[PDB]
Amino acid sequence: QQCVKLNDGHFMPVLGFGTYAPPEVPRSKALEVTKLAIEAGFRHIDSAHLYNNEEQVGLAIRSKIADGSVKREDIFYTSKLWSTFHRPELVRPALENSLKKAQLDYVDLYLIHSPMSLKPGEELSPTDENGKVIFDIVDLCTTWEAMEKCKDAGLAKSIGVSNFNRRQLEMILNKPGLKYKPVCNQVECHPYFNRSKLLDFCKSKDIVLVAYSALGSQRDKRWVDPNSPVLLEDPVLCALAKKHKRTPALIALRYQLQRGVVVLAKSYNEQRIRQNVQVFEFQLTAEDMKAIDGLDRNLHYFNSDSFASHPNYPYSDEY
Ligand SMILES: NC(=O)C1=CN([C@@H]2O[C@H](COP(=O)(O)OP(=O)(O)OC[C@H]3O[C@@H](n4cnc5c(N)ncnc54)[C@H](OP(=O)(O)O)[C@@H]3O)[C@@H](O)[C@H]2O)C=CC1
Ligand SMILES: C[C@@H]1O[C@@H](OC[C@H]2O[C@@H](Oc3c(-c4ccc(O)c(O)c4)oc4cc(O)cc(O)c4c3=O)[C@H](O)[C@@H](O)[C@@H]2O)[C@H](O)[C@H](O)[C@H]1O
Repeated sequence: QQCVKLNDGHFMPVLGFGTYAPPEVPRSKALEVTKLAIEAGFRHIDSAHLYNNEEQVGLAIRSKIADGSVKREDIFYTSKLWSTFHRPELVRPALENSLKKAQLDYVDLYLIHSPMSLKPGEELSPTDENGKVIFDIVDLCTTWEAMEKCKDAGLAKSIGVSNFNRRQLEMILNKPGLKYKPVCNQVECHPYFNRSKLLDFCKSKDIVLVAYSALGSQRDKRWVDPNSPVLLEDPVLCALAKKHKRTPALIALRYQLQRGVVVLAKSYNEQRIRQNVQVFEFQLTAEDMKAIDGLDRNLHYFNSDSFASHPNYPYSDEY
């Protein structure tokens, strides 16, 4: 499918498959749907250590390779370094563990999952005696130096960041002796939070903005306010769907593609997985795009209020 050339020289498919499913979903499902996604045409697959599914996603990939559906070089697999492994010496070992889990020799993209460092350890969510998550203080530039070492070691073809604001990205870009710029910044991006300012900045530095929750999130009552507006039920998106004879999801996805944003799309439903690849079958008019541009309400679906006190909380800046 369509790809975008990274400041790396490497290529990333502009459409990616989101693999996160809540803990209640059996892990066998991740294996099943990833195969369905590859069969549908998805070549870009987004995972992470935190998802507790890299083994299943890797198994699916190995399966589609074995049956001759695809070759490893045809698949773009990404993993993410969790915040409890920000200390430089824990980076490569974290990547190696993901590689071992997924039964892969390398990941096409490794990202620092979030700039908000947490206390080092196996536990992904460390909390103190009063039930509060334990933060850690780490110079992300040293974490980045460790990431660069992983790319030089061939373990990651490309390296990037996730959930970084302009200031945090600049910290890396301005780091003395910088070897590799992040190829991307994966952030929450959709019509209710389009990130136009950050997008423009990223474009100026040749960094790709990858959109997550591009379809409005999974809206789990544990992290998403039920009163928050349902994206796929937006009057404007629905109007454009009926006009183009597509669906609101396809409209939201096409919007990103036309503004130069790589879009992720999660679905554990075979029919919807197959529908999502149809985003390349139609185009939105310039007027359609302006209409969607006006939907922005700076709405972040995930309730990150508990991290508001973190020195690296990214949402303090205007962008
Ligand atoms: N780095 C980071 O901080 C983060 C990264 N991510 C990554 O990006 C992805 C972002 O997606 P996420 O927030 O999970 O969810 P999305 O916003 O992609 O979810 C869309 C939701 O809509 C449904 N859906 C999918 N296709 C359609 C369709 N055609 N029509 C109607 N409904 C549809 C899905 O449900 P159903 O399964 O029932 O189809 C899915 O739950 C994740 O899976 C993950 O890989 C996500 C959050 C944070
Ligand atoms: C600051 C926050 O950091 C990240 O969430 C951090 C939280 O993730 C939670 O991990 C979860 C994630 C998640 C997180 C990151 C991802 O990349 C991702 O794809 C998914 O997604 C869910 C989606 C659901 O529908 C239901 C859920 O219970 C969870 C969930 O617990 C952990 O359980 C918490 O302990 C942790 O603090 C995300 O980037 C989020 O969008 C951002 O706002």
